[PDB]
Amino acid sequence: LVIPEKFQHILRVLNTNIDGRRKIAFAITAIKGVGRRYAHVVLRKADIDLTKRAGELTEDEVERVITIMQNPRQYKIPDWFLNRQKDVKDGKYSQVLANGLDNKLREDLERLKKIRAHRGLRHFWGLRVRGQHTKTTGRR
Amino acid sequence: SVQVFGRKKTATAVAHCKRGNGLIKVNGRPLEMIEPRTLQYKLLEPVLLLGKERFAGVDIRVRVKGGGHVAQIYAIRQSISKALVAYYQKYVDEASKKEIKDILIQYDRTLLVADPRRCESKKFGGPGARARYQKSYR
Amino acid sequence: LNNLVLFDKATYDKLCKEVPNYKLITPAVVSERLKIRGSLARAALQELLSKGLIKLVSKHRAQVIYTRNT
Amino acid sequence: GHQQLYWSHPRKFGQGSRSCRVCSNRHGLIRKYGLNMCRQCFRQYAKDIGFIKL
Amino acid sequence: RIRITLTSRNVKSLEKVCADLIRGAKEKNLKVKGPVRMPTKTLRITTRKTPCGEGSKTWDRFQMRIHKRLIDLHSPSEIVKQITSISIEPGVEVEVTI
Amino acid sequence: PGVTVKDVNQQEFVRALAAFLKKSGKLKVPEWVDTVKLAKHKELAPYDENWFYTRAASTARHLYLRGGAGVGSMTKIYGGRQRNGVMPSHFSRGSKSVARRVLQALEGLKMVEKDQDGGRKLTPQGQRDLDRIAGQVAAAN
Amino acid sequence: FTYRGVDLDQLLDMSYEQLMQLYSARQRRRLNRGLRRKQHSLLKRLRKAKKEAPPMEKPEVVKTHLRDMIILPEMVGSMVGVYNGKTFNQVEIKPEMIGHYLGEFSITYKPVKHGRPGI
Amino acid sequence: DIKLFGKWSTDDVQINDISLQDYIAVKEKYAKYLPHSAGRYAAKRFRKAQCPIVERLTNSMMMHGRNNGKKLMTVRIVKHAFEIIHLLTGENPLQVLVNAIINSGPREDSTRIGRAGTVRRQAVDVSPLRRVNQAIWLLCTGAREAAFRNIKTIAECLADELINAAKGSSNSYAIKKKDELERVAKSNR
RNA sequence: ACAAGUGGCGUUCAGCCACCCGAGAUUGAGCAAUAACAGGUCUGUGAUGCCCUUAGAUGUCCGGGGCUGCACGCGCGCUACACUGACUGGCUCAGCGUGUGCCUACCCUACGCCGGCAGGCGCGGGUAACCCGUUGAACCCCAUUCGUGAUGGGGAUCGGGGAUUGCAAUUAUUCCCCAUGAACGAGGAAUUCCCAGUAAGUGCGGGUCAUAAGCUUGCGUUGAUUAAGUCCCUGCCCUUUGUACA
Ligand SMILES: [Zn+2]
Repeated sequence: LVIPEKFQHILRVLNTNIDGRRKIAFAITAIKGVGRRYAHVVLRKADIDLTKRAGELTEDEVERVITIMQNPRQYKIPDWFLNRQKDVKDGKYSQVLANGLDNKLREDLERLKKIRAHRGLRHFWGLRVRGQHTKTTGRR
Repeated sequence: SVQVFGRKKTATAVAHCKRGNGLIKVNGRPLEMIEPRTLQYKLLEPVLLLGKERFAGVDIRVRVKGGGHVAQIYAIRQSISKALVAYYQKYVDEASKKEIKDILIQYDRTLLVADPRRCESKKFGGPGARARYQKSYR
Repeated sequence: LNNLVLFDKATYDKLCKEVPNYKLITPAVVSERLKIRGSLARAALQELLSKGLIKLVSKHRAQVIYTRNT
Repeated sequence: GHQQLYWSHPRKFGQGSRSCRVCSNRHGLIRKYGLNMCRQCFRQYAKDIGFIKL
Repeated sequence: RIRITLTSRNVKSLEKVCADLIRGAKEKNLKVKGPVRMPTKTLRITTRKTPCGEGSKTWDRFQMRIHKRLIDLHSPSEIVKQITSISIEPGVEVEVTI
Repeated sequence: PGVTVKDVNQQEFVRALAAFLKKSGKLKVPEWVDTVKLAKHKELAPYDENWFYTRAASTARHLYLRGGAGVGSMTKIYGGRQRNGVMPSHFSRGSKSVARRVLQALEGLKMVEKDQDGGRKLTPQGQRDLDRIAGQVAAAN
Repeated sequence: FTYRGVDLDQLLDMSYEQLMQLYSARQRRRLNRGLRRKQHSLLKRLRKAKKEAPPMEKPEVVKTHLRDMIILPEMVGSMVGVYNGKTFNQVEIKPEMIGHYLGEFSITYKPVKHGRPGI
Repeated sequence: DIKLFGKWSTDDVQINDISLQDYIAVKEKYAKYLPHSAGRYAAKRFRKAQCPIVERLTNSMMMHGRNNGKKLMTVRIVKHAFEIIHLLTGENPLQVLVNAIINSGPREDSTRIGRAGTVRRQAVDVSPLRRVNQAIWLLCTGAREAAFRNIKTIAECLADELINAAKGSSNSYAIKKKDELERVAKSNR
C-alpha cells in the first residue's frame, strides 16, 4: 500500500500516455478498440487480478496483456465480441485496435465516396447519416 | 382467537392471534427479520411500548399483501396493535383494554386508527392530479 | 485534485501517528489533509481495526465511522 | 382492368385494410372490442350502444 | 350439478330476476347455493371531444359496466327447464351448462 | 432451535450456501461463465468471478420459497431496470441461458428435480441441503 | 478485388445458398424470404442484354423501377436505369458494389444550397 | 422511556428561549423512536408546529429534485450525522439541534414595498414559527451546498452545520445569512 | 356526517373559528343557464347548398418518389450536468386493466430443449376472478468498487455483424454484441405549474400497432417544504359616471 520501487507513474504503451495513477482496466481505455467490456475479459484471459493500479504490475504480465490483446482469438475471447466480424476486403474475424480502426474507418468512408452509394455522400455533405431529422437539431 | 386487520393503503395486513407461549411471525418470518431496518422500530413499537409481558399469552401470525414496503410496515404495526386489543377485549377484562388503549392511542393514533388517505386520480391536461402543462403564449 | 495513488514513504507515520489522535475518523476525514484518494482511506482505515487502535462505530455503504480508542 | 394487376396490392396488414364500419373512413379508428368505428361515429351512437358517461 | 349464469349491464333487473329464481327454487326446495358475485368489467374508451382538433384539448370519458353473476344447483337436469321460463326479462340473458 | 430459511437473515445465508456450492466441487461450471453479460440491460461482467455459485445459491433459495416455477418465471424474478440513453428507462427481462444452465447444473448434483406441473421444485435432499446451511449460519453469531 | 476473402473469380460459381453465409443479415434475410417475379424478369433482360454485346461493348441499357434490389454478383458490367421518381440514373456495376442496395446508385434529391431567410 | 433512535434521551436538553418553547417539539410527548411519522400534520394551520422537530429536520433534507420523495435516505443521513455529533463533540445531539434552531432564526427581517419593483424595503420582526422553519431552511442550505462539490460527504457537513450554528461560528451559512438579512433590515431604517 | 355536541366571536341573524366523540368536520370527476363570436371543422360523414373538374379525369388502380429534406428561428418534451451519486451482486412489495376478431390475414403467453441477446423449435392453457398471474414491476433497502477528473457521470454523433416483422427496411423502423467518447459542471432579462397522499421521484397497463412510444390516456408506489391571506401585478365581473358610438 506504500508505493513500490517498481511503481510507475506513467505508461506510454501503444503510443498513448497511460497514467500510472489509475486502475488498470480503466487505464487501458485510451486505446480505441478497447473499451471496458473488452477490457475486463482481456484481464480475465490474461489471468491478472483486477485490484492493482497501473504501476503495480511487472512488465511480463503487461506484455501478456498486449500480446494476448492483439490476437484474442488464440486465447478464447469468443467470436461475438469482435470489432470487424466480417471485413469487406479480408473477410477475417478481427478486433481492431488503436491505429487500425481509424485506417479501416476512413477507407470504408472513402470507398463509399467512390462508388456513388448513399451513406458516404451523406457523410461528405455534412449531414446526419442514419436517417435523422436535421431540420431543428445538430446546428453548429 | 381473533384475526383483525389493519390497513394504511392498498397494503393490507391481518394478524392471526391465538393462545400460546409468545410469538410474532410476519408471513413466517419473525419481527426481527423484515427487510427495511431504518424502519425497524415501527414494527417493534408495540413490543417496546407495551412490553413483552403484555404479549405473554398469544401467538400472533401476520399475513400481508399489497401496497409498497413502507405502507406494508405501517399496516403491520396497526394490525399487531389491533390484534392484541381484540384479544384483550374478548378474553381479558376491559380495564386492561382501557389501559392498553390510552397507552397506545396517546403515543400515535395510526397504531389503532386507520389512514383514510388514498391516491387521487390523474385528470387530463396535465401529468398528475393538479399539475398542468407548460402553456406557451407566443 | 492531485491525490496519492498509493502511500509515499513519509505518509505512514502521518497515517499512524496523527490519525488515532483525531476526534472523528471517517474516509472523508483523511483525504482533505493528506491529498489522498478515498480508496486508500477505506482500505487503510479498515486495516487499522485489525491493529486494534480504533473501534468501528458505524458501517454503511456510503459512510463509515471510526474514532480513537480512548 | 386486367385482374392480375388491378387491386393486386395486399389488403392484409394495412391502414387501408381497415376502415370505419359506418362511414368508410380509415382515420382515427376505435379498434377495441370489435367496434371498428372512427371516433366521430363512436360519439354519435355512444349511448345507443350502451357506453355511457358517468 | 347445473349452474345458471346471469349477465347484464344493470344491477336492478338482475337482482330482481336472481331473487325470483331463488324464490322459485326455494319454494320447491332443491339444493341451491347462493348468488356468487363475479367482478365487474368496465369497458372504458376515452376519446377526444373535438372533431377537428382546434380547441383547448378537452377529453371525453365513456364507460360500460358488465355485471356477472351465477346460481349453482344440484338437481335432475330436466327439472331445470321449468325455472328458466320466468327469467325472460330484457337485459339479463341465461347460459346453462352442466 | 429448529432453523429454517424463513427465520434467518437473508444477507449471509445465500453467501454461505454459495460457499458450500463452491467447496463441494460437484456443481459443474460451464465454459463461458467468465465472459458473459447477464441481461441486455446490465453494462458489465461481475466484480467477483464467483457469480455462478452465488446465482445458483439464490436460485435454490427461490426454489425453497416458491416452487412450481420455471425458467420463464426465473427471468421474471431476475429482471431489472434498463437505462436507455436519452429515452426513458424500461424494465427488461433476465436471461434464459443462465437460468437454464444453472437449473440443469443444480439438477446435476441430485439437489433439484422438476415439478409435476412441468416447472421446478425441491427434492427432500435439496430441502435437507438448505436447512442444514440455515442451521450453520444460525450459530455464527 | 476480394470480398469476404472471396474474389469475383470464385464468386460467380456460387448459388444463392452459398451467398447466404458471407453476406450481411439483410441480404441473407432477403434470400431467406425469397425473391419475386419482377426482379427475376429483370434478371432475364439483364442476362439477355449481357450476352448480346461484342466483347468490348457494354450491354444495352435495361432500365427498371426497382430501387430495392440486391446487387447479385452476376450484374457486374450492366448499365441499369433505376427509377428515382423522375430519372433513370445510369449505374456502372463493378464487383465492389455487391451487397449494397440498387437504390443507393440512384440519388433521389438535390444538394441543399441556401439563400436569404424570408419574412 | 421513549428514546430517539434507541439511544437518545429527550429528558434533559435545554430550550433556553421562551418564544420557541411550544414551537420546538422535542419534549416528552414528542419523544418518538424514529424521525419518520408519515403524518397528516400539514393539513391545518398550526398543526405543523407540533410535528416533532426531528421529523421536520429529516423532511427538509428531501429538497432537490434528484432526491424528491426519498425519506429513508434522509433517515439514514440524519442517523449517521447524529452519530457524528456524538463522536466529534460528545454532548447530547438534541441540544445541538435545539441550539442551532434557537440561535439561527433571524430575529428581524425586511419586507418588500415600493409598488412592485422600485426597491425601498421596510423592517419588521419575525413570528417564532417562521423563525423555526426559516432556521431549518437556512440549516439545510449551507450543508447541501457545502457538500454539493467537495470530497466531503453530506453527514459530516450537516452535523458540522448544526454544530456551527450551535456555537455561532461565522462560517455557518445559517448564521452568515442570519446576520445579513437582519443587517439589511438594520440598513433600511 | 348533519356545522349535529361544547367554548368563543358575531347588528346575538346568516355564519366563522377552536376542540372532543368519531373511518370521515371543504375526496375527486361528470352534468352545466340567457345569449353571442363572421372562433375552428365542407379533411369524420351516402350531412351538405352552389361553383368547379368529369375519359390526353382533380373519378379509379398499380408502380418509384414525397410529407423525414436544411446558411436558420419559435414551442411542446426527453436526458443529464453526479458522491443523497455511478457500477456490480443480494433482498422484497403493487394496482387500473388487455387477451384467438361478421366484414379480415392481425393473440395473451406457461413450460422443456438450443444460443451471450433479439430469437429459433414443440407440446400446453385460455373467450377470463379459472391459464399467463401470488401479475415475484421500478424507485426505495444492504454490502463491493470508484474518489471530484469533463472521470467509471453525459452516451450525442459515428463502423462491422446477428435476429424479428413485412410484398418490400436505402432516406439506417425495431433489437442486441463490440468500438467511438461531443457540448453540458446547475443556465441571464422574461416566465410556466401547484395547497394533502398535493408537487415531485419512480415504474406498470390502454391507445396508435403486420413491427411500436422521447406523445397522450389511466393505474399504483416513495412521498414533502410553504400558504391558511391580499387586490400590488394580470385578466374578469359589478355599481356610479360621460358620450355626437348602436
Ligand atoms: Zn369512434
